[PDB]
Amino acid sequence: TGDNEWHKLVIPKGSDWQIDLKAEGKLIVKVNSGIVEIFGTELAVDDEYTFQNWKFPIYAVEETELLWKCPDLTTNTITVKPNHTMKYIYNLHFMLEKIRMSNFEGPRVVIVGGSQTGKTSLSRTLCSYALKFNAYQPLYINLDPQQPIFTVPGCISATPISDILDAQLPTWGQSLTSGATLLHNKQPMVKNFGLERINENKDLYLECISQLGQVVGQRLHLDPQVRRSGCIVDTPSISQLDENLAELHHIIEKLNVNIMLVLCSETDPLWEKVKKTFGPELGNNNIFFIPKLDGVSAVDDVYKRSLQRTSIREYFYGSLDTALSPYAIGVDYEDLTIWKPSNVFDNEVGRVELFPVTITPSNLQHAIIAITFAERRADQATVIKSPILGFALITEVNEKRRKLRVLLPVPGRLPSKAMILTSYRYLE
Amino acid sequence: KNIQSRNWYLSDSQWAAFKDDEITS
Ligand SMILES: Nc1ncnc2c1ncn2[C@@H]1O[C@H](COP(=O)(O)OP(=O)(O)OP(=O)(O)O)[C@@H](O)[C@H]1O
Ligand SMILES: [Mg+2]
Repeated sequence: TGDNEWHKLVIPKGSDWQIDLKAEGKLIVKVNSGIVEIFGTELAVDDEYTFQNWKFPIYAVEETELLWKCPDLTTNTITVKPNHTMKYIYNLHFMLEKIRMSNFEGPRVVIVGGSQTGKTSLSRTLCSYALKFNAYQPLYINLDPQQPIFTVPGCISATPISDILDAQLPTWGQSLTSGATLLHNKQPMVKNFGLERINENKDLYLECISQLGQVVGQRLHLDPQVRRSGCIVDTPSISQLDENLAELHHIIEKLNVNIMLVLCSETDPLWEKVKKTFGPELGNNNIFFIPKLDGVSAVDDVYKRSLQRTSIREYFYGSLDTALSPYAIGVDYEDLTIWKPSNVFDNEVGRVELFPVTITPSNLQHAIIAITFAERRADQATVIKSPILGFALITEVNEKRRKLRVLLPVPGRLPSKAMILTSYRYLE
Repeated sequence: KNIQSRNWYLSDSQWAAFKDDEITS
């Protein structure tokens, strides 16, 4: 039960085709008629879209006839289901549009909720919808270092959504390249957290948020288009933050948030907790609740690690329809200056500080490293505050010749800059 | 035969002053 031919499918108005591709599953979709969207991004008719290693809905705004090709699906297996909660997304979107249009500046919204309530899907959809009717450029702010969006994992980020997302990509789209592309790409501001979970170093996590908030403010001050559009701030699971929600307080202050969106039932203890804690600061009129979003499903860590791997590959080499050429170089041990953040595992208590790394295969082989703008000779306090230039991958550490093979996204020389060891590993 | 690559990111000061209309126009 496989097959490599095209198959016709009609999706009813208001239904999702729920797709779940696992690993090496490859799906091609071609729309014949109607309107379908992937997290608010409209598929063009007669154009082929290719998907891989992703779990996502294709939503029918109108009754849609399409053609699909995939050896790992059959007509008797595909899942099509009515979605009853889109109206909540529309109501919220058009309220926000009203603020972008009439208020002195655009709304700055934080989205909060439990594990897999649909915070990131809501964010993506609202960003897509913001482009559609009045050509806004909202800032998408990702505060979940486990979700790779426009960059590699381990980062928080701010990115203006200045043109359509790539409906093919779980990563939403890509950052700028040196050549010609089918879609206009994005220009993100990225801060390196570097660790696998925020509880490995809460202090450093909050440090990154403060650094992002400062440069986000500098952008909004200089950019009237983005300022009028506002910000969509996406957070990690609420269960990952502290009991008293003091991390949310910090996010709200550093990013100048004025609207809060909570994903939960009016009877979840979270609802009253949020009103009691943030109501005196934001005003209860500016705290909204969305019930369960339909279709949203739980993900395991196998699935999260799979999106992370794909995002690392994409950073260096591009995607299926955007082939990029990264650059491999050999360097000596003496050519590299590498630091490592404090963490609970290595240092028992995570602080805002870095320690020097001694070059070993066990330490560095297969590691993603952040490249800063700081001199090699820069002190630790300078390196901590230094903006991120990009990322590199150490594919081989030869102990006997005292040399490394390093992969760069940009062809040319190894940057003469201070670098920071990440917890992420990638084998080609 | 022609090739392209990923770009480095912009510094804080260059990103703050950057206009996405440069990308899209
Ligand atoms: N209508 C739908 N049908 C099928 N799958 C969906 C639908 N909406 C969202 N999903 C999928 O459900 C999964 C969980 O959604 P999402 O990642 O947005 O939740 P989240 O609250 O951000 O999760 P986390 O707490 O892990 O950050 C994702 O894989 C997403 O693509
Ligand atoms: Mg999420």
